[PDB]
This record gives sequence, structure tokens and C-alpha cells, in this order.
Amino acid sequence: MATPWSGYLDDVSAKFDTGVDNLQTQVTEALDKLAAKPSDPALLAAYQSKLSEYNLYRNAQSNTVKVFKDIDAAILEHHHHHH
Repeated sequence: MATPWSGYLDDVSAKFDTGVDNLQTQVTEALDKLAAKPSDPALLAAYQSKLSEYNLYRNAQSNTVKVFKDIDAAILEHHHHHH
């Protein structure tokens, strides 16, 4: 039982804003290098990698969203397990 997510959105969705930041901190530290010796391709390509990994954090934040569904499918099996 819960209250509707639209009344609590800036806590429920806002969970993303600190998990994204574990990716952002990472891209920004690749950028801490790219601000140091910029187009050095060994660091700049790690930046441009992390820049994509952060969009993969975003992709994972469209998988988790469909995995809470899988816990709920385990809840679905728990209703059958009442037999």
C-alpha cells in the first residue's frame, strides 16, 4: 500500500539525481584530466567514454524501472505460493 508517486515525485524520481552523480563525478574526473592536458587522447577518450557511461547510467535507469517489475513478478509468484 502507498500514496501516489505524483505527490512525492521530487523524492521518488529525485533518487536518480544522486545515482547519476556517481556517473557525473566519474565523467567530471575524466574531465579533471581533460581540464589538465585536454586533447590528450588517452584521457579525452576516457572522458568521452564516461560521457557515454553516464548515458548508460541513464539506460540502466530505464532497466531498473522494468526490474522493480520483476520483484513484483516475484510478488505475483508469492500469491500463487499461498496454495
